[PDB]
Amino acid sequence: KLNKDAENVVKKAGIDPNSLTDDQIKALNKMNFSKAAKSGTQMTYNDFQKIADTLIKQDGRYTVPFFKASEIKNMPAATTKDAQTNTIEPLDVWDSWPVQDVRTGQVANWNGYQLVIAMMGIPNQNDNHIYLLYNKYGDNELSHWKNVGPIFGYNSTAVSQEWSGSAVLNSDNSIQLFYTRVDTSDNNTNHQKIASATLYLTDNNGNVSLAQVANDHIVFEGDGYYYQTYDQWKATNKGADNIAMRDAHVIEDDNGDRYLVFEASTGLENYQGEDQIYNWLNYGGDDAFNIKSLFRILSNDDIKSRATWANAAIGILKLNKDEKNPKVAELYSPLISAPMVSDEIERPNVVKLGNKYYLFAATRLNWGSNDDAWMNANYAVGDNVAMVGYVADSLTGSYKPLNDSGVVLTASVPANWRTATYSYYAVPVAGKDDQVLVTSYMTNRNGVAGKGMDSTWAPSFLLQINPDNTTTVLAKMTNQGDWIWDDSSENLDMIGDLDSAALPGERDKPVDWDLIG
Ligand SMILES: [Ca+2]
Ligand SMILES: [Ca+2]
Repeated sequence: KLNKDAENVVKKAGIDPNSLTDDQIKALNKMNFSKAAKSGTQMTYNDFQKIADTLIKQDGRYTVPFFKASEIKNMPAATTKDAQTNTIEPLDVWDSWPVQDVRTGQVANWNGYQLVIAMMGIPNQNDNHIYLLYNKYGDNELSHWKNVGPIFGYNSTAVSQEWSGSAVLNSDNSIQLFYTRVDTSDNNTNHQKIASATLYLTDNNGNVSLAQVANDHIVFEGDGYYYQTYDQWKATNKGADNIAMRDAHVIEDDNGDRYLVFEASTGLENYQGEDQIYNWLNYGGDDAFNIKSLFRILSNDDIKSRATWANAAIGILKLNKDEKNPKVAELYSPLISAPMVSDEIERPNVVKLGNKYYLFAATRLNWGSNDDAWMNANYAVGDNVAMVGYVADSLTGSYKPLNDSGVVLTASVPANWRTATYSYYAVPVAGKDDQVLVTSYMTNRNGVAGKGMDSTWAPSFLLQINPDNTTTVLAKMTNQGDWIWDDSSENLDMIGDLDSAALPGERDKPVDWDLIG
């Protein structure tokens, strides 16, 4: 019974219409062929599959370098007084970020120190809080970092948590923190809100202290049109829907306006639903690919369900001119969205290079709808993580994918190894308009790599940005927890190969499918 638009694409695909089932015909007849972008540039079903295939090929342009496992240590500053138990413990440290210049993104020099903010917590506990660390500016030793303690103090609980964001210097050399306030009092849901506070520090004989936290307030927690609200999520969640309102990255443009680029899901502008399975725009391949993808999605309940709930977004908003008490001045449509394709894209980050804006983000591909693609990544590598990336001619402008699909970095070792990494976060490099330093955390949380193997700071490595919108991983590598690249920072001892990327025993260890599935 095909209608004529469907007829059209079946023929172009080289498909014999007489081979189609009633259900296949009915599905193709529902297909909406509109070409209008409703929610920014999309990671299409085809882009995602291409990202996965690239990860599977283990292409040298994009793979995370191998790290020499034997060199890897827990960060000494991650042994510290815990925010919740008030007792000194060895903590997992994961998502971390330096205090940056709000304009250039460079690691800031604060009175001769570098400053970092980090999520830490006790392995295997629900313990999500942020801590302030310092080292001498340009110092290259993991072990020279010191932990000031939890920004929001001791006697904390799981009822009110802090998740990731960003941080910059204010005019008076106070720090403006952007973070995620999480309230779990409504039946332990992770009700996430973008929050901000001003930090006042003191410097005394090589000792940095947190003197005061001021102006702590909620900036934004979603509107309902551009970005999903908690109430919206709660109204329809029977357990298949993610909730995301986090990882706010602050950045100031040439004209002096501050923006937040952040992780969320779309709202009613272009909302999740079964209807997204029937939006042609979302597929992004040729006719054969799109149709094959439609039929695959409808024939597997897990893929159909995931596609029905997928609507990750990278959002943007403009702030007012009050440095110390930022409030939303304007909301916009997402820079990127992934309706039908993924329900999690994290740590969005913008780096200004030359006259361009590069938008990066990390994602676990097993948050995607295409089970085949991410399962195959799991079989190839033992993990499914990636950094993706896009470029625009202006901060709010239209972002276009790098390396065709958006792929930039792909997982290279199993999620349960010591040298596994996640939360790729690129930092500019002084004097270079075509390189960023890629930082990440190493060793997945909660002891999945073994007793005493805490999440720690990875060795960092350079990534080259080419003028034709491609990227190239470079073999240049630092010590663990280096935020600042210079000639002095390279350490060849950290470089691994497939063999030395594993500690003894680790090659022969089963996968942890609870973690990567
Ligand atoms: Ca969703
Ligand atoms: Ca360095």
